[PDB]
Amino acid sequence: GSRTPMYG
Amino acid sequence: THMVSLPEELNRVRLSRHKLERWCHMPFFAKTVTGCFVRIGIGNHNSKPVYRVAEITGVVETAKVYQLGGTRTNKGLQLRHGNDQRVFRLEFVSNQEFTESEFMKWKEAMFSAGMQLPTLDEINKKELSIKEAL
Repeated sequence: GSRTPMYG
Repeated sequence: THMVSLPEELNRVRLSRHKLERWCHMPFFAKTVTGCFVRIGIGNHNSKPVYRVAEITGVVETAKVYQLGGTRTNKGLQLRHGNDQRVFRLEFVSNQEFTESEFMKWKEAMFSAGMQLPTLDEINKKELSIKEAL
């Protein structure tokens, strides 16, 4: 899939 | 009366990022998503991504408009994890389902916080209301 970005 | 106890159950009211994106300009986005859960990426540990279960308790405004998929938005989700309440941009919502470990962590965090778990019936009713609305 389309990589989930991480908070911070 | 039976309480949620499996990830499969809670996944039923898990909203993916794709859905949030599809719906974020709809007129009753707030009403629909409030009460649903999400798998939220809260950061990295050892350069590995960490995710938590959290409930959506509301929709709020962020400081900046930001890019979300192919659109632009000012919307943030007010999210609850036990007693921890924080606002998150929609971009950090995962499209993957909860793992058992994430679920158990959430359960323990809910107990430690002295929070009531959702009942299976609340879950099923919420899900049903969404499936009917589409």
